[PDB]
Amino acid sequence: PLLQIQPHFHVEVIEPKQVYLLGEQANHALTGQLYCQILPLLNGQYTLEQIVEKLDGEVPPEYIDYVLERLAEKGYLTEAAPELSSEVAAFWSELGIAPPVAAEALRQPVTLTPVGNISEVTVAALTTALRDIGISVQTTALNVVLTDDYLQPELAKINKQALESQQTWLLVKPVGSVLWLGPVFVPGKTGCWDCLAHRLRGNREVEASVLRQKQAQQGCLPTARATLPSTLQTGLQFAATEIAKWIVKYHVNATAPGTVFFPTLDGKIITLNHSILDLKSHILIKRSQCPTCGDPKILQHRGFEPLKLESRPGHRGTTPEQTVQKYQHLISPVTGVVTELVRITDPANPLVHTYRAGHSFGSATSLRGLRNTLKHKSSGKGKTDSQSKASGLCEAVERYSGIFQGDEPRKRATLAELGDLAIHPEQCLCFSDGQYANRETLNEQATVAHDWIPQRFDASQAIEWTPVWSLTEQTHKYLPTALCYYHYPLPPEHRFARGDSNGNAAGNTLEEAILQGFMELVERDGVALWWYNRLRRPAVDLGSFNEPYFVQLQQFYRENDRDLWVLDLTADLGIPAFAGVSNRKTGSSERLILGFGAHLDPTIAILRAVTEVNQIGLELDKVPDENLKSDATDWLITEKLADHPYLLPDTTQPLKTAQDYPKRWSDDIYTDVMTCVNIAQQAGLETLVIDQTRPDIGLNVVKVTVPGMRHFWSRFGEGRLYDVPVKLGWLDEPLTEAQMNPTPMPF
Amino acid sequence: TPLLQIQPHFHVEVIEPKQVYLLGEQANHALTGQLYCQILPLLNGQYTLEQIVEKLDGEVPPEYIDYVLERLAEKGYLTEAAPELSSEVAAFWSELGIAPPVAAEALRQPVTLTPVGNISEVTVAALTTALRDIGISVQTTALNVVLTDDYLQPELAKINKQALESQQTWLLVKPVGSVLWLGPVFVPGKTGCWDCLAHRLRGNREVEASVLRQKQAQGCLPTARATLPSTLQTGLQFAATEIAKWIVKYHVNATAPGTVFFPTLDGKIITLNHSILDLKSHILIKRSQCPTCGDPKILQHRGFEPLKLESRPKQGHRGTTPEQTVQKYQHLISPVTGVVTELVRITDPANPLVHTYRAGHSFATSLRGLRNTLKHKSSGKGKTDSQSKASGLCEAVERYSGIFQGDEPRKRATLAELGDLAIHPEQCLCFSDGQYANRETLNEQATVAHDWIPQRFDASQAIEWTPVWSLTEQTHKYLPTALCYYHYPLPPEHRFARGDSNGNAAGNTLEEAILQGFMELVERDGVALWWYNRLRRPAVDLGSFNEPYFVQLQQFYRENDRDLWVLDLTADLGIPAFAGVSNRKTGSSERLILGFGAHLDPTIAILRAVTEVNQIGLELDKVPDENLKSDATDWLITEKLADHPYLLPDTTQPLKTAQDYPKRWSDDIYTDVMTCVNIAQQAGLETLVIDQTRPDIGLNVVKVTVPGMRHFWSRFGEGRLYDVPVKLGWLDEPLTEAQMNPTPMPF
Amino acid sequence: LSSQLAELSEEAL
Amino acid sequence: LSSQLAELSEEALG
Ligand SMILES: Nc1ncnc2c1ncn2[C@@H]1O[C@H](COP(=O)(O)OP(=O)(O)NP(=O)(O)O)[C@@H](O)[C@H]1O
Ligand SMILES: Nc1ncnc2c1ncn2[C@@H]1O[C@H](COP(=O)(O)OP(=O)(O)NP(=O)(O)O)[C@@H](O)[C@H]1O
Ligand SMILES: [Mg+2]
Ligand SMILES: [Mg+2]
Ligand SMILES: [Mg+2]
Ligand SMILES: [Mg+2]
Ligand SMILES: [Zn+2]
Ligand SMILES: [Zn+2]
Repeated sequence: PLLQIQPHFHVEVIEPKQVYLLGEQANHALTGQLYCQILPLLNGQYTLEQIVEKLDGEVPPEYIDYVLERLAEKGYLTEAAPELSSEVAAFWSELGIAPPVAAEALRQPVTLTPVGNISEVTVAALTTALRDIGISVQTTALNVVLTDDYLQPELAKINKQALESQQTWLLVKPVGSVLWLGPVFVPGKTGCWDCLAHRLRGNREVEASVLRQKQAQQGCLPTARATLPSTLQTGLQFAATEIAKWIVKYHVNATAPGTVFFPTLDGKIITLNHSILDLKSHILIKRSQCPTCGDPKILQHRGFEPLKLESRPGHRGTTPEQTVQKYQHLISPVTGVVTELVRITDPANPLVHTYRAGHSFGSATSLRGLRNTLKHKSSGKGKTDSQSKASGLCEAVERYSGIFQGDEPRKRATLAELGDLAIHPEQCLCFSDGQYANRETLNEQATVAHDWIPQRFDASQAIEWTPVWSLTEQTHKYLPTALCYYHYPLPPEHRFARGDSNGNAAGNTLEEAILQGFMELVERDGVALWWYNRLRRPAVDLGSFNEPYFVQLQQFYRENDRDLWVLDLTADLGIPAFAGVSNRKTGSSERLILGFGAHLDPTIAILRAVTEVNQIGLELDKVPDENLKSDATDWLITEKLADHPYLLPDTTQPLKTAQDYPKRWSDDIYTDVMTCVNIAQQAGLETLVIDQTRPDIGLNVVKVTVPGMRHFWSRFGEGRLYDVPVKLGWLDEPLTEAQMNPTPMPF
Repeated sequence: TPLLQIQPHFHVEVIEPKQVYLLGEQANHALTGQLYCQILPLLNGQYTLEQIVEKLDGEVPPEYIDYVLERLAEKGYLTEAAPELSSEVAAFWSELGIAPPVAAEALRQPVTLTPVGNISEVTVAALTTALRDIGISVQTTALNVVLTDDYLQPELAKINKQALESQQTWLLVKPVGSVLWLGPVFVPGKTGCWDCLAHRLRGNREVEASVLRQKQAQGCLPTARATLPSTLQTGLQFAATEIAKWIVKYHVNATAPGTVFFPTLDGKIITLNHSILDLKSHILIKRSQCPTCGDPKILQHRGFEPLKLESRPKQGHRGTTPEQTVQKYQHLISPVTGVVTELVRITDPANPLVHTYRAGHSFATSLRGLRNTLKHKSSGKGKTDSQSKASGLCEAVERYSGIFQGDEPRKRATLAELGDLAIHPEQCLCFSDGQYANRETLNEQATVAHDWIPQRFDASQAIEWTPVWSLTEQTHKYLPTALCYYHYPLPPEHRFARGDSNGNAAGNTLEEAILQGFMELVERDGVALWWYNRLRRPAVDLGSFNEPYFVQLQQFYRENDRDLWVLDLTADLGIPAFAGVSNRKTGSSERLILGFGAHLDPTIAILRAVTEVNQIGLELDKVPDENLKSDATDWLITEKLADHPYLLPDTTQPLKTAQDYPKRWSDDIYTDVMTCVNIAQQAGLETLVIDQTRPDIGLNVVKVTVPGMRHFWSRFGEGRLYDVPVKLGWLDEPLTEAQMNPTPMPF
Repeated sequence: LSSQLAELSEEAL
Repeated sequence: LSSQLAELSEEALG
């Protein structure tokens, strides 16, 4: 029956041949003299037969159909719905939905289920808000859950039932200063509530910690206290609009699958902060390993399957901007893993680029431990703005992927029964028997936390071993899981390790990540041989490399009251490794700062070093010495260049140049890795890789380990730290443990 | 007496031995000390200080208690409860940092509501209810709230003036429609006014602006039709929350300054899109220029006062970074309050060589006149994403700043009564006498729109002349205003000019902009000589320059079916100027594409040229032949490289190299400018500058004009187009107008 | 085919 | 003063 042009269009007629259709979101122009004649009869007040009568002796009715047909063909035309007001009709048409369809869709009913401390009156208000837009409640196609917190334990049960029942449902938190709205869970399609929750527990470490502390003295805390009746109503009503939108979208999709496009809260969480005023959209990822809906058993299989590398032709395979774009969605403090990614340095500086990235790992059982988490955040390093951004993002994801979740590849056994394939943790840690004997006294007095000494390994005890891949021998070996992931819970009487970040790296491909990891190892190994033997190294002529950034950067420091030079740390592997060093020429303290970097391309290696000097030292010079809460505070304030002659270059030796570093890289990242593994082999070293990648993340993350190679922390076990300097002729005879550098590497 | 309670938003949790955590929704705190664990559980607002002693009397001394509550008060964790307020309400303001009793006094100030346009008295009451429910009296004032269906309702003008005269603060809201507009709070003599907002709006509502023109030939329109009762209640309630925040902030910043800062709607507009779900903040800038509240005579005076230039040391020759320039002019990007609608990266981020951006700004009496706008979107060029983004933004600001507003410097006179100070428009346009004679016939046959031939200038008529600063003669000259600014309205029978964009340029400083402008002129002039005389030019050896980008980009085109080369267009001014040319080897069409550029630094000039190729070319390559919507369709589809042998390089001449382009730039942009004006002087040309900079915009924009220098449009008057080639020996004799290239420069 | 009906076009601004 | 008054400390968490 009755016919109208889309009711969300104001219809304006310009007499000769022009009719303008004006929408809030869009505008249209109609050309034709007949359009002017007909369209004022398309207000929704006329029928074809009354249309044709009005113009009798004006237009041919045969023609009219041709207009109507073409308007209908182009989709400016619909049948008006008597059920709805013009405004309501207009809303759905602006989403591209016909009024008669909307009316039919809204007839559908919904359920409302409160959880936590949501009032029955609150539920009445939502019910009312739904009613006023023509939605009814059954006391279904959708279940709406009202909570005061997304981690209310009752939600776990509603979720499992919804999964077994295949019930689509929506979550909303309208109480509190921050409205949470969504997601709509659609079992078998959407992210899981538990898979959302997994993310959330990590993001609220402080809250998560308090409960741990609480149980010791012995699942969520109600912080949703700040609530105006206007914010509450703002959230219920807003939710009601989105509920309708889902219902309408769902209804049509059954009849005409994939025909509607406007977004719904399916897999999204919207947070509207009422206090500071900001609305953010948070994307929920369906975790393939979600115990509740996924298959947690995956990561086990993959660990015990071989590692298949395949060739991939600043070597990083794709642009930083591209890497950021696709992995941006992990930057959310709700659904995400990275809390933020913020430029810390001034943009007007085209040389210094440093990004802060918020970070979420902490199991701290005490306030003091809680201070240390939150404090320590990953960071971005780059020659350019774009490169720094990717570094900060990828480093944050790097650490998270390393955190022991509890589904990692493992098996319980002892060293003797594993035997040949098993690898003893003292081969990796390389602590001295003196250190292990004086743990409590040494650990008790330390200026640096990472210099912690674990309890000795007790080979008699069964432990969980994780299968690592050996690239040299092309088969599975085994390390104690405690070294392969962060925060592996060990018994209080067998804390023989703390998983470190050395060798850890992210990448757009496995080979890319493994490559960076191997270099990280070489970096540290190089620094260790240099620092704890206190060797005098040659400087690097930064002009001999076809890259001005070094030279410009040096000048920057001078203008900012500093000198910047670079030392050569290339050891027996022959892989370019360097240390960037800088001291302040005035002020209260000298503020010595260090940066390290290794790469087959020595230009990249130096660049890594110098940028890691920017990352660490530069922001702090703005601070008076009395405000420093850095872990390297004491170092920065009291230490001096004179007291550490192994920091400034040896004028006895000549400056290194670009021609002193042979090219051993190719056009392939896989070939580069295979080069590194064989360089390590000729030195008698095995190269191991564990795939820390997470399916719900995507970005590859690995930990590379090369047993024997040194960490730049104070670990004075027998091995390369003593021997390598002699084999190269840097020393005539090995130093003693008692002769190693008493001052820990502070960064 | 008064109950004592810890801040209501905080949830108290005691960890017995030493700590007590104050958990909040947006902030968490931790307290240390026995006394807290003992004392705080009684600070839940159920005890008086007289009452507190007894419960712990014998356990804690009173003097002790006072000291504990003393330190709590100083540091702001401690407050007194307010009887007037509910616990939830109290929690909302305390979470902002406002002790409840101050808020209770703050909320006590009444408010007036005013409906304007098609807003229902029912709807007004709906807000009244919403406001009242959070404790805000409403008077039949400290704040007037205006409800509209459209921010351009004429009634608002009368209100604004009333507000200004009475110094009355007020708020604007639009709850109806599918897009909530909330704000701003206008504060007379402080923020912008409605007219300042209106000036930006009128520009961003383009179709509506024309439709109102077309209609009145033969104030605003209702786009607000799509409204759910939910999206309506959502806006009103949301408005109420923000109104309350304004009142309370206003109160406390005076009563307790510097203690609490959270954002209000003052000088801000918030848009919430109910359909697509997106909240965006928009900044309203106060216009020192507008007639309603500022001083419209500002630009008038500037124009008639001498230009003052000054030294600008450099730091790729500009005075600031792109990341910086974008930063301080981001706020201009807003389809509501802004001059740039959007700024989008059109190209793939995984491409490190090609970076093109898209920009907006809409500027028509007709549909066909309407179509050309909405296609004219400014675009970004760069070697870097950073530069491309900066260019795309700054080009948009450039075009806007040139649009004739009506406050520009002017005076009515005839060419006669100005004398030698005036400049005849024919000196700038350079149309031949034959073109002017066959105007209508030629303009009727319009391969291209920009080749439009204006009416002859009638010297007898009195026109408006704008003062321009001559850098050569260091004094004021005059051009007809119609040439200085875009879309200057002329009488239908004296349409002697359409202002063009040739020599218009933006910049972080005047001198920076003047330079880019001047160089734009040289670019077009050289192209004009080359294109219309159809000269054969030598190619450039891109490899000879110490800039790899050139030959890398070559290989990129080569890997995308395209060759790329560069011709030398350097003419009698000696300034390096080039043209990039690219054609598709395979397929139906060659898709010839062109890019130009000129700069003292030949490295930069070529870079400009080759980037101009990227933006225009690579993106249109995707499309099949038929669908091209570009203006250059007939060019891109039909035309051949073999039909235009002047496009491909002359193998008769030797390749140009970096040594063929001497250096004439310095470390100062001001010296470069004065160097340019002199080069023009040597060629008997005068260099004129009109400053189009707008106070509310900040970014400097100018139009440079050098009468006699040639535009690359089909303009064949006598002058440089004929003589310069003969003067350079490029031709042995001048060509005739008839012999000029009949095919127009399509870009 | 007819004129009155031919000139009819529709387009999105 | 008493160590109980000296130990008092109130800090925020970011
Ligand atoms: N374009 C990129 N693609 C993938 N991962 C990247 C990219 N850029 C940086 N990364 C990652 O971010 C880090 C880059 O090197 P860098 O930021 O110096 O880490 P790092 O040196 O291991 N941090 P630190 O341990 O404090 O020295 C590595 O973890 C990389 O895996
Ligand atoms: N980094 C920057 N800082 C300030 N202004 C800039 C910057 N980059 C570009 N601009 C301005 O933005 C415009 C740059 O346009 P550009 O990318 O050079 O294309 P164009 O060729 O000059 N314009 P057109 O020839 O009409 O396509 C000029 O107005 C410049 O003044
Ligand atoms: Mg690392
Ligand atoms: Mg490093
Ligand atoms: Mg330009
Ligand atoms: Mg140009
Ligand atoms: Zn799941
Ligand atoms: Zn104003």
